[PDB]
Amino acid sequence: ASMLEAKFEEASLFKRIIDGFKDCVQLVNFQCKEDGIIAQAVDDSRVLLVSLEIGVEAFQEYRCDHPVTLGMDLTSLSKILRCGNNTDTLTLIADNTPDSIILLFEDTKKDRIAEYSLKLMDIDADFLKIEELQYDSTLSLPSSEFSKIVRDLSQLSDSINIMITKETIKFVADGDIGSGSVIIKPFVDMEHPETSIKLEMDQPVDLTFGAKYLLDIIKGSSLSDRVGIRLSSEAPALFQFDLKSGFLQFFLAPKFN
Amino acid sequence: SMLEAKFEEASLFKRIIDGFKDCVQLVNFQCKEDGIIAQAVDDSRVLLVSLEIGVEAFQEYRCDHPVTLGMDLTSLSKILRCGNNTDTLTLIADNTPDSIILLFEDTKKDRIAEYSLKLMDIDADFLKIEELQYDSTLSLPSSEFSKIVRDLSQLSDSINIMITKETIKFVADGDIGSGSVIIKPFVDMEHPETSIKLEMDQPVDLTFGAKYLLDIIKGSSLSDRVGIRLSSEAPALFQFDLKSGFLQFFLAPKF
Amino acid sequence: NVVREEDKLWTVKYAPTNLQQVCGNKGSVMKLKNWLANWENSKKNSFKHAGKDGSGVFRAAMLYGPPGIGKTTAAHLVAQELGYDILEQNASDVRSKTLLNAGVKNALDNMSVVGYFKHNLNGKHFVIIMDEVDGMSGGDRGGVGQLAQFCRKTSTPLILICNERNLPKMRPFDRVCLDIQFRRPDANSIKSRLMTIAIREKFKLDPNVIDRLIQTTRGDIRQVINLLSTISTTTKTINHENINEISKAWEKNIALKPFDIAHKMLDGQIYSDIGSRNFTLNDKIALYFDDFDFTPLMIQENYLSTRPSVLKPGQSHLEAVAEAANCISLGDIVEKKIRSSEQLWSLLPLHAVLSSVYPASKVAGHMAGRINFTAWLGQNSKSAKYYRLLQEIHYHTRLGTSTDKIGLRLDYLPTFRKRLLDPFLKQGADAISSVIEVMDDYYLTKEDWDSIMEFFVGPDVTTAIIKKIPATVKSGFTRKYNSMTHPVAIYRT
Amino acid sequence: TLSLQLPWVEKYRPQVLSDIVGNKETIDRLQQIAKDGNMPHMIISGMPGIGKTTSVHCLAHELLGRSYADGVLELNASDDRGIDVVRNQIKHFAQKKLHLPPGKHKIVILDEADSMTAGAQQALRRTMELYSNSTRFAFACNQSNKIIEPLQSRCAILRYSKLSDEDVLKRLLQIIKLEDVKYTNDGLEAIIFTAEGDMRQAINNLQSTVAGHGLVNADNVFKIVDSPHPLIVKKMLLASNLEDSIQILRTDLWKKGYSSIDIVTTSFRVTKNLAQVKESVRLEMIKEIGLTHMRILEGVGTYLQLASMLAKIHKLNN
DNA sequence: TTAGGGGGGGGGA
DNA sequence: CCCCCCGGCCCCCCCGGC
DNA sequence: CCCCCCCCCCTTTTTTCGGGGGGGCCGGGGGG
Ligand SMILES: Nc1ncnc2c1ncn2[C@@H]1O[C@H](COP(=O)(O)OP(=O)(O)OP(O)(O)=S)[C@@H](O)[C@H]1O
Ligand SMILES: Nc1ncnc2c1ncn2[C@@H]1O[C@H](COP(=O)(O)OP(=O)(O)OP(O)(O)=S)[C@@H](O)[C@H]1O
Ligand SMILES: [Mg+2]
Ligand SMILES: [Mg+2]
Repeated sequence: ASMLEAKFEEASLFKRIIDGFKDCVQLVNFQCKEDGIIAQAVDDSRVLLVSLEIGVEAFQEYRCDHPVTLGMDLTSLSKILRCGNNTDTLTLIADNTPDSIILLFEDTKKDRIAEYSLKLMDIDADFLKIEELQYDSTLSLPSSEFSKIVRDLSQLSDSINIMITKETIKFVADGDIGSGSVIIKPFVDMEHPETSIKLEMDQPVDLTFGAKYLLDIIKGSSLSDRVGIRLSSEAPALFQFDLKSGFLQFFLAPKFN
Repeated sequence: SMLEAKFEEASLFKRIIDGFKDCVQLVNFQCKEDGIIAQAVDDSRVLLVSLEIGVEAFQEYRCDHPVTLGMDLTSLSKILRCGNNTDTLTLIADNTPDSIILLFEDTKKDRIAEYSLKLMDIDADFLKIEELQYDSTLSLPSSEFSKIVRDLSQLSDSINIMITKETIKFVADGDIGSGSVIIKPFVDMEHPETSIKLEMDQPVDLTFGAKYLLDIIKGSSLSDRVGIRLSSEAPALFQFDLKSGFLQFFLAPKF
Repeated sequence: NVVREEDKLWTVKYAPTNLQQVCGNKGSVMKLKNWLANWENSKKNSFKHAGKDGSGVFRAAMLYGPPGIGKTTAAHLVAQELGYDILEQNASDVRSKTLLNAGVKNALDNMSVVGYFKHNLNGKHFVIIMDEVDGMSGGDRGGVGQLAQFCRKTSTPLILICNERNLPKMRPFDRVCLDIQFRRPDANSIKSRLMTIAIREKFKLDPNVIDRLIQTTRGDIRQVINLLSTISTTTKTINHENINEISKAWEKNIALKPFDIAHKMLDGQIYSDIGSRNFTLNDKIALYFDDFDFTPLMIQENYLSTRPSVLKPGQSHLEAVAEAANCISLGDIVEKKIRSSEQLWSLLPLHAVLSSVYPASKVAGHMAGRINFTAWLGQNSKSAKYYRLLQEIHYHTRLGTSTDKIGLRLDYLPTFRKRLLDPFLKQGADAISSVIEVMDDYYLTKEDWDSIMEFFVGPDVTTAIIKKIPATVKSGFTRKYNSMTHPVAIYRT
Repeated sequence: TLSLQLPWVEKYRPQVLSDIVGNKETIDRLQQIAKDGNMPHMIISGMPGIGKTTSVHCLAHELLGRSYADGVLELNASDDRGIDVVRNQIKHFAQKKLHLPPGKHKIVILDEADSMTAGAQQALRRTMELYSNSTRFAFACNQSNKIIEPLQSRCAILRYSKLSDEDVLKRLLQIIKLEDVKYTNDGLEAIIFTAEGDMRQAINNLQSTVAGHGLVNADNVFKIVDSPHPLIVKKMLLASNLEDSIQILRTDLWKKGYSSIDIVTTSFRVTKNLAQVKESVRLEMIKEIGLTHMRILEGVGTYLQLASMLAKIHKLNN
């Protein structure tokens, strides 16, 4: 119990982060290094790539001797994380060549300690190299509005088309029962800066995506108040939810023309 | 676009669907100048659903020529599930009914969402309903009737309603046991809505099927008071009142 | 950490690495590779311009063959060689209708994120390999029909692998995929690999006993390697001195198929004294239980197509046939007893004797022709269809006739033939009015007319008679019938 | 008394491979595997009470040592073994990271695998292949034919035969010496004869005889273990005169309380395996026995029906 | 002893 | 007031000797 | 090269009660 010690002052943050992407990926490999914890995973369909970053500033304390790799099944981790109150301190403890990790929930007012052991999994996967690309589309919007639009459009069709051009965003869904179109425009308010929909178009964009994957992505709305969507011509769309010290990124592969 | 019916709050329309989206599936909305009228029959041919809404309920009903906007309630529910309950619904229908336009508009964010639904043909044979002098006519809060029906539908599949001098009795007898509820006419002033009223001409004793009553009580979302008219030799009527229309269920007593 | 090769199964340590190491079924591998290599070109042609091989009219391929022959390995290797991303599903995953519609359905026309982030011109597309499709359970909710529809609407290559192609559940896949067959590898194609494995594993195997081992596993290479690994633990030498015991111990016990069961059951050799002492009555009864639903039907179908070799002295073939038929009738009575409300399944063994074993023992010999599949099933389906039609016609004509369906078929229909079809042959097109009047008098429809005219049998067959009628007469009949208001007998409400 | 003496089948259950009698070659191969390791996927088949589960457990213990608690996942017919269990619990166990000695692997024991559904067996196919580098599967069954061919192709085959009377005598004598049981040679012979190659039955009968009579002789042994009724039925069917067969039926079967359905079923089973009689005669006897069985199943389970069946059988042989 | 007929693939005058 | 979770009828397919 | 021989593999699908398994909505409850 010396190699890796990471303390979340509040156990709710880690639970929410795991909840953000537990419905798309099942087995996830977390790499913990002296700089923080990163994670990369791919869903069964191999079209959605989930990336997670958590820096040392999100931890009350964080000590890692040398880098450690932990394979975890998110279902068991989520089940374990439900056993601790959202206000207790959560310590993740790991050792050398660990076969299991220790999750210690500690409450200050009471003299109660809840120690759980989670067995680790052997996962064989490659860490895809995500190189920065100059997306010719960037729209930052409130997470609630994006979730509402995605949920509304997913009811009608199985695919949703996002269209970006000068001062207009169009979400279109077409299905057997009918069709549904939603038009948003850039808007800024100094009195309520948290609802300011923003757009930055270098070239018009038009991309179709699966409703299921967008529905899974919007589940991260809890983590952050705003979502940033960066779109391209023939490259995966990036849906980013920003955290205090890290981020949660979803790279979604668009449907072929 | 001859048909243009505006709803101040779309929720109302949704509630209208919630009233009869379980007993019947495909209905025809015969929209005329006076308003909208629909008539559906369940697969067992024992329960009828008759809905009418007038221009007074509709915000800006401006239909010009007769139109039959046949639609499936399943998809209409999905389209109505989108948009805040406080937004306005500008239903718009064109010359030839091929698809319907459910337009949701919000004034706080000055944004408009346009949804469309495909229309299907239905071989409807709308039958005009005659008016008969029913033996008894009672009216009670919808919550009380729903509670009584739900309580007595567990001890038996048949519920007997007995209307007699200043008394209404709901009885259900099964193998586990029996259950009786006796309600007497009463009136309140501080809460006028919480009152039971009865008009009594001849003694009435009719047995209904619990599963029909369970479907009927779902209309409580529309009106807070339900009125039932019962006759010895005619189907019983259960009516829920809207702002400018009605929703009635016709049932056939069993034996 | 890493896994030392000493701790890996021989089937994994000695698995093929390239398509040239696959033993046997070279033609199948080449066909699959050609079909996958020209998939894009066929897509540009809308999969309508069938090529020299004829594989241009298929958006998916279905590989089938016995277990352990190299189907999955071949599929994966061909997918990797051409440079495609592979999305694999198997029986360990849920592939129901809803799950399939929410999963691979989207991947059918979606770009691969792994392909994009790992970049060939085909690495961004998916090669969906659905393995163990035969293991899927269900007719509608199982998703087999949904997978068949996906095969029709797939926008990317899709490969299906199964072990039992000829099953009812695989009916939807009849003519939607390119059918590729992998057959049991021959001994020569695998002899070199077995020798290499043996010299690598440091044990002595005589090349002459190889064929016996390959026959023991019925062509299963994986089973052969497993046998080698197991035996080499203690017995370091595989030779003729111990081949018999090894073969007997590791002899696969695979249930025969209806045709094989019928062939073996109707062989006189097993019914002789030596054959009976070798293939015992218990073995014969067990052979019936390999498929108890089809064995009696096969026996009843093929017990009249033999040259017997077990005839008793003074007994002719016809007498043995009659005894077999009598026992088959008794077995049918027992079968009726078994599948009743009582559910007397404990009588199943007796049925085996009464339906297959005893009747076969009376006519056992050499097949006098080809083993045919039972025709009772198709005839029963035809009878059911005709009975349904007769019921519809009887209840259409119920209000006018005083009889039952059997009486209608046997008495009324021949007379109706002389007032519905015969007049057209004598008065030409002038009999339409009278025929329509007669049809209306009995509330008969045009489909009822057609169904009536198909019931007659033997000398009264009408197909040629109706066909010889001038096309103008039939067209006028249809026009007149469709241009009038006819009465209705049953008002469905 | 509210106390129970531990059965000798459990008190003397073998704990090492060297203590198992019978199937010498297979047990030697199991010991060799336990020594070298690299245990392959295996299916052990045989008749009940011959030492299949004992062998599997002994091999797993000898291979895993102190890691047995974490490296073994045992499931049998008394536990839920549906498709969901295979896809969630077995998969999780196979994917679990466990550091084991150099040449050892995790073990999944599936006792009585013949009772599993086809769906679970189909699901296990890819789980076995994808995780063979860390986990190995050992099935134990009575009817190997109930295991789907794809699974059999991925596993070695170990068929267990009946234990010889010598092995049963050896084990019984060892237990007797370890229990100070007073016995006579005829008593042990009777115990072996009634056991019919089943070690569990032999041990249970010996313990019951010791606890009920003390001295293990032929008389006391036969007072605990009744004469096998299949042999009495065989004697009845092989009798020369009809009177002898009827006497056997009346005195040894009917008056002892044996039901008519049991008698007819045993007669059918015995006739099916009467190699001394010609196959055609056995077929006629089976037809008559089937007619009698059908009559009995309809409600007429009278002694007269069995007498008529015997008379018809005798008439067939005349 | 090989049910008849079609498909695969190694050998070769 | 509304969303997520997870136990409880309903439904449909497959065996059935030893 | 066509020809020869041998070997392997395909022909094809109905149903009376009871129990067990597996998937799918539904609705009650808790929770925010
Ligand atoms: N043609 C072959 N050549 C060489 N090795 C083979 C061949 N076929 C099978 N094997 C061996 O058997 C192992 C399993 O092969 P698979 O292709 O997975 O079996 P399969 O043909 O798919 O049959 P099923 O349906 O999976 S039981 C391989 O890893 C090889 O070691
Ligand atoms: N070969 C053997 N050597 C010694 N004791 C044995 C042997 N076989 C069985 N026994 C004894 O019989 C008991 C039961 O044997 P098991 O092997 O557990 O049963 P089994 O062979 O699995 O029968 P089934 O097929 O599971 S019903 C053991 O606990 C031993 O006491
Ligand atoms: Mg395979
Ligand atoms: Mg056991």
